[PDB]
Amino acid sequence: LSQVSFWLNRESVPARTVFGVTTVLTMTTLSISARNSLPKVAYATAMDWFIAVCYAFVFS
Amino acid sequence: TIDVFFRQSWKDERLKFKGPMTVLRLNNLMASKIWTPDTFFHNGKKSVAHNMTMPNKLLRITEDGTLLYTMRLTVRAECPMHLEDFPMDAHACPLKFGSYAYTRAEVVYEWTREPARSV
Amino acid sequence: DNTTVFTRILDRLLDGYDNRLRPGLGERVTEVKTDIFVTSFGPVSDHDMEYTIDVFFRQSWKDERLKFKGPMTVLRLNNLMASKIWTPDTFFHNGKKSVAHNMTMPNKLLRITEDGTLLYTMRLTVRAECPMHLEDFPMDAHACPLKFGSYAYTRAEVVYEWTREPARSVVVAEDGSRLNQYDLLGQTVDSGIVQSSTGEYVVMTTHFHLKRKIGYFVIQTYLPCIMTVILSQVSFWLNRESVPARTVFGVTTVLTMTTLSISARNSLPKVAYATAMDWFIAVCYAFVFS
Amino acid sequence: GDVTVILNNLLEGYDNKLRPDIGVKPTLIHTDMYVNSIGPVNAINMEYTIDIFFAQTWYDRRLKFNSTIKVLRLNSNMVGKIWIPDTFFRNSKKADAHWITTPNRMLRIWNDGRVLYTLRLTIDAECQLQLHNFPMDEHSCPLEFSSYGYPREEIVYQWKRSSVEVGDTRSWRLYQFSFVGLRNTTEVVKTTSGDYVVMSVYFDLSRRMGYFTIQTYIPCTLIVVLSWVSFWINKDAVPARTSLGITTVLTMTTLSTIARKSLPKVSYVTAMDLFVSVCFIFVFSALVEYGTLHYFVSSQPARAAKMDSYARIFFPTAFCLFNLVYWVSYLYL
Amino acid sequence: VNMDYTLTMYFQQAWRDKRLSYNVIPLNLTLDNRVADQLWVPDTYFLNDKKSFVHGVTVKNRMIRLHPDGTVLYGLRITTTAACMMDLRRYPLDEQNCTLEIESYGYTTDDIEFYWRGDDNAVTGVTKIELPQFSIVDYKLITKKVVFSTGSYPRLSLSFKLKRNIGYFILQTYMPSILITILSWVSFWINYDASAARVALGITTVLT
Amino acid sequence: SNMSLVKETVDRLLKGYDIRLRPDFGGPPVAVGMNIDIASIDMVSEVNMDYTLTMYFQQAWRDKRLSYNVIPLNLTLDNRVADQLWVPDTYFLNDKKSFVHGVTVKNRMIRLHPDGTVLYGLRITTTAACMMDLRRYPLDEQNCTLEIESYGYTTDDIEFYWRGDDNAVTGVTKIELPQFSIVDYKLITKKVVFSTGSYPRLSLSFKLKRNIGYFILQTYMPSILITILSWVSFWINYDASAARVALGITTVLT
Amino acid sequence: NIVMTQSPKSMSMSVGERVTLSCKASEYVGTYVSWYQQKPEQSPKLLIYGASNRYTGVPDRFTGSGSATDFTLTIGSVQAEDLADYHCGQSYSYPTFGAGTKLEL
Ligand SMILES: *[C@@H]1O[C@H](CO)[C@@H](O[C@@H]2O[C@H](CO)[C@@H](O[C@@H]3O[C@H](CO[C@H]4O[C@H](CO[C@H]5O[C@H](CO)[C@@H](O)[C@H](O)[C@@H]5O[C@H]5O[C@H](CO)[C@@H](O)[C@H](O)[C@@H]5O)[C@@H](O)[C@H](O[C@H]5O[C@H](CO)[C@@H](O)[C@H](O)[C@@H]5O)[C@@H]4O)[C@@H](O)[C@H](O[C@H]4O[C@H](CO)[C@@H](O)[C@H](O)[C@@H]4O[C@H]4O[C@H](CO)[C@@H](O)[C@H](O)[C@@H]4O[C@H]4O[C@H](CO)[C@@H](O)[C@H](O)[C@@H]4O)[C@@H]3O)[C@H](O)[C@H]2NC(C)=O)[C@H](O)[C@H]1NC(C)=O
Ligand SMILES: *[C@@H]1O[C@H](CO)[C@@H](O[C@@H]2O[C@H](CO)[C@@H](O[C@@H]3O[C@H](CO)[C@@H](O)[C@H](O)[C@@H]3O)[C@H](O)[C@H]2NC(C)=O)[C@H](O)[C@H]1NC(C)=O
Ligand SMILES: *[C@@H]1O[C@H](CO)[C@@H](O[C@@H]2O[C@H](CO)[C@@H](O[C@@H]3O[C@H](CO)[C@@H](O)[C@H](O)[C@@H]3O)[C@H](O)[C@H]2NC(C)=O)[C@H](O)[C@H]1NC(C)=O
Ligand SMILES: *[C@@H]1O[C@H](CO)[C@@H](O[C@@H]2O[C@H](CO)[C@@H](O[C@@H]3O[C@H](CO)[C@@H](O)[C@H](O)[C@@H]3O)[C@H](O)[C@H]2NC(C)=O)[C@H](O)[C@H]1NC(C)=O
Ligand SMILES: *[C@@H]1O[C@H](CO)[C@@H](O[C@@H]2O[C@H](CO)[C@@H](O)[C@H](O)[C@H]2NC(C)=O)[C@H](O)[C@H]1NC(C)=O
Ligand SMILES: *[C@@H]1O[C@H](CO)[C@@H](O)[C@H](O)[C@H]1NC(C)=O
Ligand SMILES: *[C@@H]1O[C@H](CO)[C@@H](O)[C@H](O)[C@H]1NC(C)=O
Repeated sequence: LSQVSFWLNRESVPARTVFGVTTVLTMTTLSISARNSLPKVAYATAMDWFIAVCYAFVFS
Repeated sequence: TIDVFFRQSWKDERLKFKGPMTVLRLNNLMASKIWTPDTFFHNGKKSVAHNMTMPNKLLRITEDGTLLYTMRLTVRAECPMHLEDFPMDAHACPLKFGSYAYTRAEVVYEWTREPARSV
Repeated sequence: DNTTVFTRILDRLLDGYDNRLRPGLGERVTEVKTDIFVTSFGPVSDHDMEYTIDVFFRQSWKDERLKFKGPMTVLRLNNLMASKIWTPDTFFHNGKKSVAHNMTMPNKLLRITEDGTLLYTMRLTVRAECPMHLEDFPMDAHACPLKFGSYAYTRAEVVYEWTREPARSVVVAEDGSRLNQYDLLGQTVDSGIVQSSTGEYVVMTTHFHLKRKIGYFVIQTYLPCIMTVILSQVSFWLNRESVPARTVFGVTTVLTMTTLSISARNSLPKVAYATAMDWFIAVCYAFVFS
Repeated sequence: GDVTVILNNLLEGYDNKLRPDIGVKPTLIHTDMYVNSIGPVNAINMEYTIDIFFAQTWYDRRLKFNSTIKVLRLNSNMVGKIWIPDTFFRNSKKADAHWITTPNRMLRIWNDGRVLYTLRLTIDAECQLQLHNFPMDEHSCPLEFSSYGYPREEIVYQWKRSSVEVGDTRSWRLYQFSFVGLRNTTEVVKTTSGDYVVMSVYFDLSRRMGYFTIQTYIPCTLIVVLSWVSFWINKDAVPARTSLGITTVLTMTTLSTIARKSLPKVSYVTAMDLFVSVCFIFVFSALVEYGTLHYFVSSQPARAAKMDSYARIFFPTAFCLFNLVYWVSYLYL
Repeated sequence: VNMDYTLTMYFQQAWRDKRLSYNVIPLNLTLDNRVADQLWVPDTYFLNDKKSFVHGVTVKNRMIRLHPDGTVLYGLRITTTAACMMDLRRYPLDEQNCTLEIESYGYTTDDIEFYWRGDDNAVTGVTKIELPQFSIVDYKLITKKVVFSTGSYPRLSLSFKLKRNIGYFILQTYMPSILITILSWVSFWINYDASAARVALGITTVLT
Repeated sequence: SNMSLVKETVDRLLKGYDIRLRPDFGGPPVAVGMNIDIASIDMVSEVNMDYTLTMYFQQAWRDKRLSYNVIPLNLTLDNRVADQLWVPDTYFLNDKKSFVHGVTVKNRMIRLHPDGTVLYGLRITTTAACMMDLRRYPLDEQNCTLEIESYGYTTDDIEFYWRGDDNAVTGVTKIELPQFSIVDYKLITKKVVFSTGSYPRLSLSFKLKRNIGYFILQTYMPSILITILSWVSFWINYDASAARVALGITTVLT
Repeated sequence: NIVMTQSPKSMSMSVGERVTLSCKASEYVGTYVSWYQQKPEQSPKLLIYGASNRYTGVPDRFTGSGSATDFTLTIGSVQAEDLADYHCGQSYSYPTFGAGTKLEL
């Protein structure tokens, strides 16, 4: 849904802005809800790396 | 959590008899008037022994002294986990049980069948 | 030696006493007079369909095997003496997990009058059941019952009765109300006779009439629903050449209504009918969609 | 055989209500421990679980026999027939021994009366964590025990040289913390009944910062740079920048709610909610900056044109300076 | 979430003890519930229970009742939190089936014999259970002899079949999703020149 | 020796002792003096309307049967002898769950004196229920107590009083609460009247005052800042219909 | 005070037919209304205690029907000696009796 924001034309700014912001918010809440299931451990799991990479993709 | 039928069997020479029956399938209250080993679980946190409707124990005194003493337990043990492959990880949850107050020179434990067929 | 003469009295009193046979085993029917003093009506849980209560269960019978003549009329004995005489085994037909407080010593009371009349009082928390019909939620009224009878003693052996007038038996303390959401209206006692697979027993029923308070549900559901509907109908006063604003109005009001319809339903147990608050939420959702 | 005779002779004329030397001198008790695992230190209740093997050894001149056997090794079947000191833990919210399968106890009565009594305990001890410097905080929170009814004149405790011995320190449930050391301590306290000998074992726990980082410090700064992104979007697109600002504020307050919900209700200002409040202030500043920019565009455009490029440099610099100051001040403290 | 179900029952057993036989008085004796600590009572246990208790208010809720021919009745008021392993591949349109296995612990099949008393009127009060979500469709009584490494022990099974009601889910999760999709369809009647309105519609719809 | 003397004294005291009879079973009431050493008030819940406190509850009465003169020292017996002596039937009226801690033994003290004075202490953890008035949340002051009453014995059989009347309750100023602050505490001695008689009663009443810092920082500040962000919509020109509506709507949602 | 309206005030029935008397309270009286038979120059004798429970020595033709407020008493096939006054009286509160029904032939 975030990478979809590239096929919209360059004149429609609010649409692409909404895409970007809502995808970043969804990634934040997904990271939180994924860390909630596990014990409060002090290292990084595999799911954490996947969510970090997806966050990097939406932010990029 | 794990629900087990913990069976033990030692040989008591002070419990030899000679009667019509061979094996005395006694009540669970006879187990408190004889010696029964104090096997404790090295990592169990809060284990309960069920009391529905009567104490879930068993005692069969064979004629040659060979006892048999089973309990029905619900052991809540600790399983240390390394969640570095979450959620594609594999664990080995242990269950260590040994004797309390009785060293090796006194009470030694052993599986009753081939160790692959005991648990 | 006053403790000595009273010890001699109590020893002569339990000489040949069998605490396994009720008074008048084959020659009469026992008459246990009951009384209740609710010190606190606990919070009525809607999800578990239960309600907590804290009572002073008083019972009194007449045991001719405990007649004594001495310097005192009544014997206000300890709570452990009541374990050496016969005491009726009353149980609450609709209790879930009730406890009989034993802090610090066991909370009990035994008074042996000189003519054999016993008084046996317990202090106990009963977590009883109260099935509710929630079709008028949150404007409903309930009657939470408290049934209690005998175990193992049929109608031919032990019969229960209220000691004072049935209206003046179940008393409630003045400050004894922990009801945050409900509002206790009054008690209503009754006696009946049930038939089980073992025999025919006597059951003492007591209803507590409750009436829910709408104060919380107003401010938490009806206020946001009405505010959302108004916010949505504001969209008509905007100009027709403003599409993003009106679209935002509509979609945000719909999202709010959805979140509210999901959250408000979470409180009640998973019943299979539609309450009143659900009808209100459905109509508000229809208005926003319209 | 003859051990039954010995055990019967030890309990003939024995009163288990009177401590050894009831009217002579205090009873010296040597206490040892073995900390298996220190459970999760939950800050909400200010408590922490510990599992120990409490061993007490004292001298009893009444359990003194003379036979070929040197030591008597017994289970918990003879604990309720001899004297056992009433040691209780003064800071335990709820604690209990273990009973599966048979009561976990050990009793060893040597030849000269020396008794050793060992039991297994699982204590939910209490220690009020000073939740400042969170989450870069260190605690040292104790486990205190003493006799209940016997004052200093009757029962005196005494640590051994190698009394307390931790386990492997690897299979413990210390997730957010890290064991760094311990220390034993003995003092005398005053109570309404008398003077008591109170022993303590202090465990030093250091909160390792590996989880709260990825939980609040990463999402907050990423939300802040999300807000900064608006400084590059053209000033004509109003709805885009307003949506950016206000939705960033909404996500910021939600994340602040979560971060503060982590630890219990405390009336002071920690180091984490300080961070989230500074981030909230930064997003507020970005939004009001765009507001003033749009208002000044109608009056004088060059003012806002210069304001944009000024903010582009002033915002990240101020954020980096604040981060440096905050991290230095709260790490080296 | 725990795959269990809590049920409160009046569990009664009736055997024939020849030693408790009296032929002097003609009445069916009913003793206090404390005499059960001096008789023999079968070592019955529920195999799939997790936490259970005999209610202890105002006394320990049990009934002992002799008969002039030796027959003994022994009732308890139990509240078992039995285990109900569910197959949720069709939730909430599923019919569950969880049992209550009643087995004797100590005594082999050559030492005790379990049998329902009546064999169809043994379990009563099932058609009067009114659940807020489920609905008892059928119940069955089974009698087996399970085999463990120590012998062959008797076992009784009381098995229900609970059908889940779908009204609450139609109210809570099906209707909001359906109306959210209906709302998403509005995005086509808006003119294709509007670039923020249709995106707002689609994004709000995905988020809901 | 001294141990044999102590043993014979205790065997004399416990022989010919009836637990069912309080001291002076016909004469005057027994006087039971209460001391309390509060260790901590653990949690104060506004949702369950109760709080949990752990105390060293101690009582002191005078049992004329446990009097000795051969030895001058104060005997401290094992806590298992409290099943052979008489101890008053004191109960807390507003408790919900309570328990004497049982590690490593049952945490109770039972100490006799040479003049008969018996001292019986416990370590209780009571979850007292105290209903709150939240009409001024969180700028409110709760006043909720712990009531101690005798169950079996009426006021002509027992008399309760605090020992010292101001030092009977200790450890209050040392209690630290994460949210509240103990303003003061009162000790009340009175009588209640039930359908069976008039019973003694004591009350230890705390007046907790709730702190405001956490609430301001958590839910007052965001409200004001969202209100100001809503005001920001006034500087935006009336021509932009997608910006002011977005601002107002998102502030409402926040 | 719970008032009990007993109906009918005066009724006459021949021998051999089922007769029904009614007694309606004001407030709630749950199965706590007794029925007494007062023959002339005689004291009332309890017929139906509780709500529907024959006293020891009462024929099987008297039977009651209970509720929360309204109660009935049916005498199937009255005899010649069943002619008396019939008073209902509640006891859920302080007892208040009804006006009674004269039975004639
Ligand atoms: C308010 O009411 C409350 C509810 O009633 C009440 O709580 C009760 O408190 C009492 C007093 O403490 C408890 O009674 C004691 O419990 C001790 C251990 O308690 C643990 O276990 C019980 C369950 O008890 C079973 O398990 C133990 C250990 O195996 C057995 O010893 C018991 O006999 C019993 O075993 C039967 O049941 C088993 C199934 O569970 C079967 O498997 C077994 O075969 C038996 O059939 C639990 O309920 C406890 O939990 C509670 O307490 C913990 C404490 O931390 C709480 O945290 C928790 O929340 C619960 O509240 C706990 O887990 C028993 O050891 C003890 O028995 C000894 O002491 C008494 C009194 O002195 C003696 O009379 C008795 O004879 C025992 O002495 C013998 O054994 C000791 C062993 O140390 C010997 O040293 C001693 O010399 C003596 O040996 C002699 O006899 C032996 C045979 O007995 C023989 O082998 C020897 O050779 C020798 O001849 C006592 O039972 C009671 O359990 C509590 N119940 C509950 C429900 O909580 C509360 O106190 C009240 N409050 C007030 C203020 O009044
Ligand atoms: C688990 O279930 C067993 C079996 O029902 C319970 O054993 C019973 O425990 C009670 C309480 O101690 C015993 O009563 C005692 O009897 C002695 C006389 O021997 C009396 O002196 C005591 O005052 C007390 O009344 C009872 O005898 C015993 N059952 C048998 C067959 O001996 C056990 O308590 C249960 N455990 C739990 C934790 O509920
Ligand atoms: C719920 O599940 C249980 C078990 O999963 C079902 O019980 C099963 O019922 C069938 C039909 O009665 C049993 O088959 C039987 O085999 C014996 C063999 O002799 C035969 O005599 C019977 O006539 C019958 O054919 C089956 O054994 C039994 N399961 C087990 C493990 O014994 C039950 O039907 C399900 N439904 C309900 C409503 O309980
Ligand atoms: C918290 O609330 C409780 C109860 O609402 C307050 O207890 C009340 O305290 C007053 C002041 O002592 C008592 O009045 C007194 O009555 C005696 C009667 O002899 C009189 O001599 C005194 O001069 C005074 O008038 C009142 O009875 C008492 N009420 C109850 C139910 O115990 C308490 O003061 C409040 N505040 C605190 C900080 O606890
Ligand atoms: C535990 O306690 C013992 C005794 O109190 C401590 O042992 C002492 O150690 C110091 C050096 O640290 C020596 O100078 C003393 O001679 C020791 N005392 C005895 C009686 O041997 C021990 O250090 C403590 N453990 C700690 C503090 O970790
Ligand atoms: C005892 O019970 C049996 C069957 O339940 C019954 O037939 C018998 O009449 C009872 N005894 C008496 C004296 O009623
Ligand atoms: C016993 O306690 C009293 C009370 O303070 C004290 O005066 C006395 O000295 C104590 N006895 C001994 C032997 O210390």
